Amino acid sequence: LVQAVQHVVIGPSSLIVHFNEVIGRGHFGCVYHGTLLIHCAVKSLNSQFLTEGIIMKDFSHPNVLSLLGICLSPLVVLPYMKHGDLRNFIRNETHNPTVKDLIGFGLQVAKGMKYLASKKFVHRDLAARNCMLDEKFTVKVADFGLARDMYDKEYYSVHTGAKLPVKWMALESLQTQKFTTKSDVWSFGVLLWELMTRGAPPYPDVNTFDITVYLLQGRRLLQPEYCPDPLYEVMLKCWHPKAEMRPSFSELVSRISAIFSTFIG
Ligand SMILES: CCN(CC)CCCOC(=O)Nc1cccc(CN2N=C(c3ccc(OC)c(OC)c3)CSC2=O)c1
Repeated sequence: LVQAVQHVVIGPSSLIVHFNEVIGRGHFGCVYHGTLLIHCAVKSLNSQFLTEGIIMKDFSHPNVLSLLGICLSPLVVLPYMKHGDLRNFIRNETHNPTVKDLIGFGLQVAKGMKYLASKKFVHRDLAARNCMLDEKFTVKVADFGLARDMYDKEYYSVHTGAKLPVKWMALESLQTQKFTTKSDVWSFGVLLWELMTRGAPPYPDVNTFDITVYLLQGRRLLQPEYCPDPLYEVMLKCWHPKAEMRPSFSELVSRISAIFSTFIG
């Protein structure tokens, strides 16, 4: 059996978990502050989940959340992310990110997704709520592999039994329930829109499963007030009806780099 957990196991003598310090919550379990013998986040789980998520051990990229290990109700040990999720970060009105900052965040997400696409890995739930910020404000694509969960149940709906983030899903995934790198690209465009609105909910006048017909009618998210025309063009390409006509993440990194660079920090 693929218990490659073996290589990833943190012995019981190497992890102190602080169960009184809940720093997060998912459908599968809580996240606790821990001490790895460094600071860390420790996600509780409550076979197929582990085997399908354990690939993340091989991943290392600055804009992708890494795995520190598994301790054994097994515990997934992840890097501490001081500034929480990206969506809450930008909704905090005590801080005013610049437009350059916000595009910067999307550029970092694009870089993380470029890496994951180059490893032939499909995220399936890319969204601002699922990216995390560390102490240096580096954005990490998260909520995948052993970190995979629903961290905000408002935005997931059932339909097979799966809980689907319908307002981030590509048109073909809404029809077929199948995901691909190119459906991640669709989601990426929605995340960009989230960034430019500082975390407004998409399609707020559309009841969850009325989204499919809305998109079939030839309709899309409207251009945010602070979103520059070239970036809205990127968003619209990301939501092309034909998957293969959507840009690659490599093209997105390049084009968003250019747009980012035209702004004053
Ligand atoms: C008191 C809360 N934080 C300050 C703002 C403490 C900072 C330290 O906490 C961590 O390091 N957490 C940590 C690290 C690695 C992975 C994960 C799991 N996960 N968490 C997600 C998440 C986290 C907080 C949220 O909102 C509260 C939220 O909302 C929709 C979603 C989605 S993406 C992901 O993979 C969590």
